[PDB]
Amino acid sequence: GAMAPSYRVKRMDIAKNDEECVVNAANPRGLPGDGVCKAVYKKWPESFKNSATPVGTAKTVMCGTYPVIHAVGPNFSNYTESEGDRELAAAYREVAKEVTRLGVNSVAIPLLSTGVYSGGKDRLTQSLNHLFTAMDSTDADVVIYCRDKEWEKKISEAIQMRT
Ligand SMILES: [Cl-]
Ligand SMILES: [Cl-]
Ligand SMILES: [Cl-]
Repeated sequence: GAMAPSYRVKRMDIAKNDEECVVNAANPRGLPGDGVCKAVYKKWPESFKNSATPVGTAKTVMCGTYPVIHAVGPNFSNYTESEGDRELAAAYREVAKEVTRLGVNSVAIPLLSTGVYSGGKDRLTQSLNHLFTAMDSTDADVVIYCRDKEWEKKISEAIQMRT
């Protein structure tokens, strides 16, 4: 584990992360997709062999020895708010189990269900709160990746408030 487990946020492409493993914001079918998923496909295409997995789950596939944890958040266009909330919390719990199993000291993670699966709603606080609920009991250094300047400030504020 990390000597003093922390949370940090960076505004940049997660395909350029400096962590021991990455979480992909995957679709259930293991397709190249869009947004984070397409960037992950371009950087680690080998990790998409048999990566299909249901909503609310995570499946890790190695690219060389680098682990890519495919985490499938719900598409809020299809789920109700209550069911989508439950599946989003479940996807993050599965990410925590995989990060623990892998023995890594750091992980790069995006906010699941905040892009094209958001159903057109701002889900920063909802998604980040489920990320903290799952990851708080792990000892890996967590680095959250985002692309928007206002989101970077809000995520940074949420991390700092708890310290
Ligand atoms: Cl970048
Ligand atoms: Cl998304
Ligand atoms: Cl963002």
